[PDB]
Amino acid sequence: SSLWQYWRGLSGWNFYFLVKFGLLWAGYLNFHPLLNLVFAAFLLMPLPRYSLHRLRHWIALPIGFALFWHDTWLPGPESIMSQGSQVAGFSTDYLIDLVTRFINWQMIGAIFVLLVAWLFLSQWIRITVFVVAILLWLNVLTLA
Amino acid sequence: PWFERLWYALANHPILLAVLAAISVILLAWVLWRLLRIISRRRLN
Amino acid sequence: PWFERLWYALANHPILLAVLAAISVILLAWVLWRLLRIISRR
Amino acid sequence: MSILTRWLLIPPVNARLIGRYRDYRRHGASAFSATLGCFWMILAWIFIPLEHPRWQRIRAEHKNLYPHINASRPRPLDPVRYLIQTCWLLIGASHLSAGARRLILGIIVTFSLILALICVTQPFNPLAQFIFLMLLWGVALIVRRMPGRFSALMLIVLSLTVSCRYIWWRYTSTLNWDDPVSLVCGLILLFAETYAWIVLVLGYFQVVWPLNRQPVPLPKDMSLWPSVDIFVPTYNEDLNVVKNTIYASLGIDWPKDKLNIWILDDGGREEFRQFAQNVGVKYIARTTHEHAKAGNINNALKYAKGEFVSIFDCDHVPTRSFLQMTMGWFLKEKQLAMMQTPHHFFSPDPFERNLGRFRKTPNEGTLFYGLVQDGNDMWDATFFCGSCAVIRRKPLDEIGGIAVETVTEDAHTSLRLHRRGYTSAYMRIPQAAGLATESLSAHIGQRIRWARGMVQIFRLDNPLTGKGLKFAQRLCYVNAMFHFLSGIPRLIFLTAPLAFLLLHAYIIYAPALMIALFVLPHMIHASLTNSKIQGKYRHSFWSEIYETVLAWYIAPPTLVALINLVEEEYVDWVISRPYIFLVLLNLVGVAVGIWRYFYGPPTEMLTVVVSMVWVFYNLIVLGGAVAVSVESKQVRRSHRVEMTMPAAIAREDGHLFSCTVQDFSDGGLGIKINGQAQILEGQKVNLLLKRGQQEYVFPTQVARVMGNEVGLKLMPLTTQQHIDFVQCTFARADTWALWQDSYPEDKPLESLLDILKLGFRGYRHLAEFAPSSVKGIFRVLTSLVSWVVSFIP
Ligand SMILES: Nc1nc2c(ncn2[C@@H]2O[C@@H]3COP(=O)(O)O[C@H]4[C@@H](O)[C@H](n5cnc6c(=O)[nH]c(N)nc65)O[C@@H]4COP(=O)(O)O[C@H]3[C@H]2O)c(=O)[nH]1
Ligand SMILES: Nc1nc2c(ncn2[C@@H]2O[C@@H]3COP(=O)(O)O[C@H]4[C@@H](O)[C@H](n5cnc6c(=O)[nH]c(N)nc65)O[C@@H]4COP(=O)(O)O[C@H]3[C@H]2O)c(=O)[nH]1
Repeated sequence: SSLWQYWRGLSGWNFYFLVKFGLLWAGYLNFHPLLNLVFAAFLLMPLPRYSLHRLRHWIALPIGFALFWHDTWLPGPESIMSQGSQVAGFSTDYLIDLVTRFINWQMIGAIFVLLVAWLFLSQWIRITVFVVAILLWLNVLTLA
Repeated sequence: PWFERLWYALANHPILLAVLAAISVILLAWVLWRLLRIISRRRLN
Repeated sequence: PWFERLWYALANHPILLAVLAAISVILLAWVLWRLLRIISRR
Repeated sequence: MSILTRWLLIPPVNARLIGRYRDYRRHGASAFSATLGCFWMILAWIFIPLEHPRWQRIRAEHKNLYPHINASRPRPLDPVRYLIQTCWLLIGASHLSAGARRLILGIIVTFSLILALICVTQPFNPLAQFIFLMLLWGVALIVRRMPGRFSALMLIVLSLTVSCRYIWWRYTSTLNWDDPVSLVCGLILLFAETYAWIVLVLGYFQVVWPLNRQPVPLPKDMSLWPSVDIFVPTYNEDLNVVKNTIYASLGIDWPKDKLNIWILDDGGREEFRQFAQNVGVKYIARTTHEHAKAGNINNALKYAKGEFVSIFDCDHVPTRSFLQMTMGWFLKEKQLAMMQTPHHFFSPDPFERNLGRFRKTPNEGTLFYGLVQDGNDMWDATFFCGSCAVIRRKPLDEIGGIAVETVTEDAHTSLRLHRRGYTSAYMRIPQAAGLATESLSAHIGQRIRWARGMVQIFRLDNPLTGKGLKFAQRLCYVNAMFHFLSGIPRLIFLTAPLAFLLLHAYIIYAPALMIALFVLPHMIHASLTNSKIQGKYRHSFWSEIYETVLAWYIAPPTLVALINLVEEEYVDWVISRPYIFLVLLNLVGVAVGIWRYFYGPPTEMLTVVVSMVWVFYNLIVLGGAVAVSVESKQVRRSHRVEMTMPAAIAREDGHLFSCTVQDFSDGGLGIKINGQAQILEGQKVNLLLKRGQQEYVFPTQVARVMGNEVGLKLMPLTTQQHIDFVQCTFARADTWALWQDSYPEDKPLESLLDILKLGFRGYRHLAEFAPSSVKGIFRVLTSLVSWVVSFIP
């Protein structure tokens, strides 16, 4: 078209990228700058129809979920599928203890305050440009 | 040293102190709201 | 030797005696200023 | 040499360049500016695709949406501005038992107070304090969007916890006991902030629960209604300002058998005597002029014989519903001895007139008469405010009449009535409107008189330590009296950073981060709580402007009492001297601070920034104060009130046309006609106004015709026509209530932007006239740099 007014921005994915950046800063992430940049480009790809935009978001949701799982240090799906039966057969006390040790309240508080700050910013300061700039900076640093 | 002990108990817990402060605010607001309703009803009669 | 004992007291207690000394200095300065103004006006 | 240009450059581009050069030469723009503009244009069109229709469509409405950029006025560093604005936009977003209940209340209260004490007195590391800040601020923000009184109480308690934390931190770990110079001034600032905290706490208590008293219906029988006497004391006001008051009084919806209107004249003027004789109202002109207005009212009471006495100022016109909306409670409470009504000002106040915000910002006094008196109503501390009030004469005779000691006689007589056991009441609906002060000097003077009277009452009657009087009443009165002792703390606040910047003196011995993490929550929570409580009464950050305007003129008289028609625009130099002096001191401080940011110790980098931002806030406040001190043009004899009413106009040939009244004054009206039916600039016109279902006719002469808008001038009216006109324009019991209800709410960020613009406007105002010539150059330089920065935001 003449305008190509389809660069609406990352919208809710700004919080996703901010969470990834914060986790990487904390040191718990195996970050993939190339995959993150490709995913951001996919999210920012202009589409004429709004139906195609919605379909792209729906398709990118599980892709983003899988990318977030991959970029972490959690074990892969093979271990989960092999140990699901053992976890089901384990006692409730061990599962409760594992859940308690898995959850960090400091992490939850940091994520919540980051979400509130993201809400405030997205109300006053847009975040797509900052996210793209940070991703480009990380890619340049890693490649160089 | 009891105040030192209490401070050291919550030395680095901002979330818990925020929760406690909100609880205190809500309860004191309720008590004041009740008292002021009573005084307002007595005042307009 | 009132200055010597005043300095010794200030060294002994730097919280309450410091405030008392400041208040006394302010009051003495105000009284002296009023007296000097009255004398000059005469 | 045009052949070479034609050969080297394609003729369209050559013609474009020649035309642009000629246009900029005709407008006086430099040729080098045109060359740079063309260079930027070509380098952009080759390095930036301006052929994209998206940007063309944006440019189509760019002028309307962004009129601050001119394509025909090049300036140095334009591309930097374009990039900065683009970056801003891309960044920016486009029941039970008694004992059990008392024990339950005790345990709940003690648990809550213990938790509050823990919250106040918990030392932190900066990250923990910041998290606490964000969490409590978010709680306040959430509770803000919840209408009602419970949310107001929650915000009050949260603000009190934050402020107590701040004061605890200041008194524990900010006082530096090392230096004799970093001690006296630091304690002075600490005492100023403690006074401010006490004033804030007492104000929160005062308006913790507005009573929202409602009128009590009067008995259906008209023989049980009481006799009311209206007093209008005048000393030197012209008859043109008391005529409307008397006409509105003559039209009050009260039985004329039980309504006597008195005109009290301390000037012995014969015009007022003849006016009283003509209109049929009473008249008293006392021979001895003692005790001023209080003595006049006492002498009037010596002759008047009525159950109730209602005191009206000369400029205050009552609505016809005043007595019906007021007298209900006097027949319900036998102990009542005083009722108060809000003071409204249809005339523009000096702030509203000079600063250009009349119907946008609320009035200075609508916080008091809208919230503070309603709060005092609950604690039975609603004091007499001079006018728009009713006093029962039986209680007033016991106290010996209006008190004659202080210059604020109304507050004194109300205090005496409260000390004799009688109560008071307040009614929120504005039923009388008056004239505001015509200049800043008048406002300063009347505030000075009020403050002197209040300090005199504090020293003489001493509500804290007297006779029978409830504790809440004591607190309310002492808060009203302490409100006028805030000049010294304001001066300290305006002159505090200059201490450190000029003479090295650590007032607050803490890192700048901790100061920002402790002082800021206090201010934020106070602002939010007030914005919720005094929502449609006072916009944020405006109270400081009034305080700084009054401070230098209220502090001396209050301290002493404690011990014992604008033809041309102009700047009141005499009034504005303190503001200019404080501006000079603060800016010499900022120059010293700019020096210190480089040639000072590097460790004092954030501290200098904190002091500089404090100085900048001081300068904005003082600039607003100066902006108040320039008087706008005023050539209107009578002030106009913007009110929309349907009407009709009658011509001499018998044709009638509809019109919409848009404003009215004492001697004229302004109407709008859809199509300018038939009217010329000298023709007589009968104006048809409806009060309910009744139509009234008033002779008028056309003064101005400017298309749809027509200005009318009232013909000499008879007494009955005057009464009807007042009842149809001024004394309508809908204008003032809807006026107050149409005030916009409080938006703190928009208020900050408005105050910044006001300070800039005041600086530009002083960039034209200068008392001391030298200041001229400095002011011009400041304005120049300021507008350059504004153009480069
Ligand atoms: N001959 C004549 N023309 C009148 C009269 N009232 C209004 N106009 C005309 O109508 C325009 C709009 O004035 P506004 O709506 O009252 O809005 C006015 C008003 O808010 C203010 N203003 C101007 N002069 C005065 C003044 O002497 N006193 C006050 N209080 N405001 C004034 O400035 C605005 C713009 O006024 P202008 O630029 O003069 O432009 C005025 C003027 O051309 C009037 O009584 N006589
Ligand atoms: N409500 C209302 N009343 C109107 C209007 N036009 C005229 N009047 C009434 O007619 C009187 C004479 O106004 P004028 O002959 O235009 O003579 C005016 C005019 O020359 C000047 N003036 C007053 N206000 C303005 C204003 O806002 N702008 C300008 N440009 N001149 C004004 O001062 C003179 C005295 O005016 P006032 O003292 O106000 O007295 C005014 C006022 O009572 C109008 O649009 N609305």
